[PDB]
Amino acid sequence: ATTGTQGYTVVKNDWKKAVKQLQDGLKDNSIGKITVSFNDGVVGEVAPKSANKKADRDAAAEKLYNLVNTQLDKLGDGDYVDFSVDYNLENKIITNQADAEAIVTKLNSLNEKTLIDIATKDTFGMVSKTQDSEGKNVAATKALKVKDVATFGLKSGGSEDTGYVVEMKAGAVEDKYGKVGDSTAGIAINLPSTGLEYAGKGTTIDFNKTLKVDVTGGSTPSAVAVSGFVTKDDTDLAKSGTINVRVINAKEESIDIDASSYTSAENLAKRYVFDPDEISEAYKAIVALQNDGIESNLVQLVNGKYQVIFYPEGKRLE
Amino acid sequence: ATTGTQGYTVVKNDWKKAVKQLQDGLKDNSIGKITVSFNDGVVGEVAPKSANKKADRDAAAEKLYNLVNTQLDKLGDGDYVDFSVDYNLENKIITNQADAEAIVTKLNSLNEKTLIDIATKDTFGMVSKTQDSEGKNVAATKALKVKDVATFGLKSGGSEDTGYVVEMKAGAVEDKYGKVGDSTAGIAINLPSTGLEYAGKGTTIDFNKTLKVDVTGGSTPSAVAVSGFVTKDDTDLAKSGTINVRVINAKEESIDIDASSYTSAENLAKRYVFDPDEISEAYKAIVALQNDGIESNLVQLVNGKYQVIFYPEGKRLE
Amino acid sequence: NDTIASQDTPAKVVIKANKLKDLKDYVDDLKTYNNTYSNVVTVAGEDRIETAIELSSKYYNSDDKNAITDKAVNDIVLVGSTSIVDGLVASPLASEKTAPLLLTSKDKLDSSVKSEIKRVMNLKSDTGINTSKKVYLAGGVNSISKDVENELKNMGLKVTRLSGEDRYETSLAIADEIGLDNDKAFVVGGTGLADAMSIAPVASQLKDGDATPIVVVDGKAKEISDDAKSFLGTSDVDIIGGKNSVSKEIEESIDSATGKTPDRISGDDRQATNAEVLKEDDYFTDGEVVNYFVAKDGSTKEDQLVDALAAAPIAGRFKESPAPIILATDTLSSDQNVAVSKAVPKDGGTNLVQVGKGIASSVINKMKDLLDM
Amino acid sequence: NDTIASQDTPAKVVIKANKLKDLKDYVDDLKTYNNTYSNVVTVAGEDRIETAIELSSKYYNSDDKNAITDKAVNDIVLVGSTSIVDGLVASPLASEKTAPLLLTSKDKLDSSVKSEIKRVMNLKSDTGINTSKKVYLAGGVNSISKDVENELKNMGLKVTRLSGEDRYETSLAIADEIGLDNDKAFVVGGTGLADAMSIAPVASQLKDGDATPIVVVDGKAKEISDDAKSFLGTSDVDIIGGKNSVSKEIEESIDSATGKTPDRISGDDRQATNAEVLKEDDYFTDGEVVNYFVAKDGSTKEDQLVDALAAAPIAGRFKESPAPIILATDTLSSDQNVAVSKAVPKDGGTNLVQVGKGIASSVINKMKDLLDM
Repeated sequence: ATTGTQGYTVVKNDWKKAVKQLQDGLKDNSIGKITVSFNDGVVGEVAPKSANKKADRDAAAEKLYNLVNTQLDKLGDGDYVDFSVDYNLENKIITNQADAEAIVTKLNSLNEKTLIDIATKDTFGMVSKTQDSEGKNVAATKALKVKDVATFGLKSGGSEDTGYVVEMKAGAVEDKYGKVGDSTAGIAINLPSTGLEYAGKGTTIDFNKTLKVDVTGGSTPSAVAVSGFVTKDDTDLAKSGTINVRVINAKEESIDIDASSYTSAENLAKRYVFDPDEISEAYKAIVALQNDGIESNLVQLVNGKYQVIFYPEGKRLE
Repeated sequence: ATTGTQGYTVVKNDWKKAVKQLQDGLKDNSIGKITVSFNDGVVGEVAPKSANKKADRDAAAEKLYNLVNTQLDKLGDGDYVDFSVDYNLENKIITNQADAEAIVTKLNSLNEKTLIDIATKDTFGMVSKTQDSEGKNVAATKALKVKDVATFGLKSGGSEDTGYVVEMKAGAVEDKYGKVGDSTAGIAINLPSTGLEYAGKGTTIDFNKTLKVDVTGGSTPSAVAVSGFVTKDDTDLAKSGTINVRVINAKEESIDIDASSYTSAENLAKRYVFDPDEISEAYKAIVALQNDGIESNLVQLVNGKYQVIFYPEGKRLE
Repeated sequence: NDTIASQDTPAKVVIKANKLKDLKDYVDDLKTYNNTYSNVVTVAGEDRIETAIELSSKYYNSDDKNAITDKAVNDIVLVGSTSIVDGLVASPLASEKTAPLLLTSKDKLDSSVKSEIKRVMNLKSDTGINTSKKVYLAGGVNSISKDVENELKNMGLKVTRLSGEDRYETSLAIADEIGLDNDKAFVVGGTGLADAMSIAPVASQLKDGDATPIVVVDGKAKEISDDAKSFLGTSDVDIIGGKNSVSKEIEESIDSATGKTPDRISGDDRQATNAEVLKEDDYFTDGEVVNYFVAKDGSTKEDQLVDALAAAPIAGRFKESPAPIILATDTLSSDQNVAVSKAVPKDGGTNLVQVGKGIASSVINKMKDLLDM
Repeated sequence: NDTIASQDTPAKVVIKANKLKDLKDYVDDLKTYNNTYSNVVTVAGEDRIETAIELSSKYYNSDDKNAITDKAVNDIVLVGSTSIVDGLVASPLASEKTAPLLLTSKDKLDSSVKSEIKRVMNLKSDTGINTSKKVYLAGGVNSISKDVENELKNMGLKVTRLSGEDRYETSLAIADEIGLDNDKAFVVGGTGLADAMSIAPVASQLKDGDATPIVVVDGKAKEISDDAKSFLGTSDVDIIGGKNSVSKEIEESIDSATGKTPDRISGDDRQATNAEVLKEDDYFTDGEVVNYFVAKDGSTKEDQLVDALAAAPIAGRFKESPAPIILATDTLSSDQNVAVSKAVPKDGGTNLVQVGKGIASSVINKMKDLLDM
């Protein structure tokens, strides 16, 4: 919608993949509405009549493509297409059985990840349900992994209408939390009672937060809990709100500093003139991220690389 | 310490800086006790008499150095020093008023990070407390940043004994969450009610989790929350427990794959023989992290680089 | 996880890096080169006359970023292209009257100069020439002939000649036309050509609206003239140049007339004196001099300082931070190097204007080095 | 975020990478080069006699992982070093009796062989030679002379000679000693030297404890011998080699005698027949044969197949995944190439044992390629 706002800027060559992601977003119910604008003027609204019906979500996606495909494919110099995307990553269902199974496999690839290690005389960890003959905690057989706390698979009763919904079912654990040789009884492992459903819920599963332990008590622990699904947004934007996507008639210049030949910052300055504020704000977010632990929407870890985005004013003279 | 367990392995040349980190840990109260072992046998315990007194923490740090400095500086082939470190990152404090102010500035460097953008007819964002004369939501004056939500500074009763403790104070926000021109009243933003103190809590402020927005409800959002200080452990091990540090009489081989010349994995195999399970477990944690985004203790993001650690059996024949 | 780009952008520049520090360095260099590609201008023609015209067309009745005035002017200051001595103090006049300082051949008004006069003053058939359209000839008949004065009169302009029997009375004629309303004045010796050019930019600084006048005095006389005394009244005076340019006797004379103790800005030579003007706090503030002009020093020939004369009004009014003129033909003095080093902020200079041809490249390169350009 | 290292470690290897994919690849190559630097062994001496001794010392009364036995042996199988024909079917005997197959010169027992006999059987002056210490001579007097038999007898060992007038009777003498207890037997032609060597590893596979016997039959005769018929009784037979080695007449002869339809494993030449032994499901399972032996084929000289003879018992008992012997002096056949490709899993082979010296390097390189080594 507005130059400089938080949102995606897709180049013309990738219009198809981006529109496919919005279509998938409408199909999976991540997206409740897309307001489309040709240049500065609003030309259409795409929204499923009823979110519970598949046909209405597919109709919305086909209409989206049909509306924008010529405008995007034939986009001239100075032209652009804006998509204001009303979403709610929490309403996402996984409406394709192939996509749902692709997420179940993503979850199943975690099954062997250790959440809590076996306890020792020194370090707190997993201990047995019953103490030894002398009333002391003895170490558990195995470490606590994700296979031990929940099973994955698409929900029973699932359909394209209501969706397939990848589902977590809390397991059972008899083992507890403590130190070996300690007389105090092991603490119960609280299993996920919420966040049991995940449809790729307009997002990707945050594995740093999903199926993670929360120890309470400090030097003397008193409670242990395991989270269900905790997501990170497909976009840096929050779990609910609106995203602005804009397609432009510009070529994508991939400047990888690690490459053998890339546009040197000097020759980049020589070929184009850059907005000083676009550069300095990006630079400040880099400095802050480097010197402090501070993350920002301006600088982002995407595919194992820190990225900044620049839209120069134009080419330089001579 | 026991070979193969989770913990830090320092080489001889860096014994002084590693011991400095333990000394700093005793000084800042991260560490409640250090049980020291020469080779496999326990030889001494270092612990402040009263954690409350500075001098007792400094005395503990000096005794630590005096005990281990010849053993470490004169460490022979096959010798090692193990430190079992009872810590509780929740008790770590900032002992230098200059370092506390350095953490206040780390937090103040976030003041301008936008958490929520201003609302539009197209996009959800920040709106005003009161609707216009016609009962519709009007945009807020400013975006919701970190300067709005909490102020920073060292706590009043700080000293070198008790520590300087950086403190956040929940602010006040009259502005709410919604779309402009909408009739439904804007949603109240829940400010930080927990995690208001940071003593540099044997941890570093996790800026991905500290002061982060969580929107709930979608097409009609129903709740918005902002977290207080959420820390991450400077070692991934746990916020409380015991960690093992081991100094060994080995040379540090830094293998940076991004370097111009580094030991090719071929020439590394030709120079040393590696434990197959050590390699395979590291590899599985890497694959899971790459394909699915799954984090593990075996592979970790440290200084903008993913790292694995190998301790080969010995040099190869011929 | 991207920003929304302008529709007119030729490219989407995605700069990625493995090490956040290599990204930081790339984005820092990019910021530097982007900002750096713009401010080192030369202003020169094949003749000194063309250099003055280039200066007038760039700085008076001009849309240029550092122009002294953007509207048509009502006043011209004309100087004999050969006679540096006669037009010597004309720079602050040109500054206060909002007038270009032009050079003309002594016998014939150059067609190039005539064209620039009509252009800069906007002279036309459909418009009334009220008693306000004025041309000041800074010099006697041996600098700007009667023929030239009559040619300016013939087009329909009021032509006032600021002159006297010598450089001294000529200077007062010029200084009298200038104010002296800030209780302040400058004084230079008869042979202090380079010194007058060193202070010309400062005099040309409008201070609370008015320029500060420069008076040339007989540096080897026992007393300054009664005209100089009357003009100077009860004002503060700053003498520019050493004792060989303005004797000790003349300093006392000024003291006695004004009742106030005069100051002295000077060095062992012209480049040193130029350095000293820059070092003086009343004229320039440390770590606040960003704008600079460069012109020949007159070492090869004295009349080649006319480039500085024509540039000084402009330097005095340049932007919101007055600029000095560094006098250097083939080489910068060590004193100029140090003076600029202490005058410029830690961040460097923001504008450098080379005036005239024959200034060696080393000079410009060295100035660019000192100013981080 | 680190592990506790062994105290004896020479280094702390910290492998860092900005891109997790480059780390993944480095750690993957490291894994590969680390694991791959170890399992391609040559077992050869300056003579064929020494090659057999090397095989005995490595696989019998040996601590080697693929050894047939770790303790002192009670049985030797001895073969004339030149006479491949006589000892031809002795491999399964050597397998079932847990005995090394040694080579000896015809006239004088070689000192190296004598030393290996005393070593592998643990023969001493302080210990009684009970009726269980045995030496089987697989061949007649023109392969292993009486002089050599008497030299073994002089040491104090029981010496049994499994022989007859020819290769056929000699083979039955050997097959009779093996015993036909699984209702199964192997048959090869008189000139099928390479074929007997191709199946020797298989016969040498102990199945429910026992090896399977190999019988040589006159492949161009109208009928097999009454002795062969009697020995074979009512058992299943697998014929190894084409119609030029064992005619169709002989296949029918075996059918008629046993009452059971015999199988045939064969190709157009010896290398093809070898390939076929590997391809046969009873002997090896597709995608489950990881262990391999290589020996000369006998193309340059037939007697050079003694290396395979001595290696076959070992190959048959090797670990818990029996190994074949690939017959190749200068080159692998296209059939051997295909056979190994289909036999080996997608993951490749785990053991490759070259037996003897004059095997070209091309052969070994090719085997390593096919087995991903």
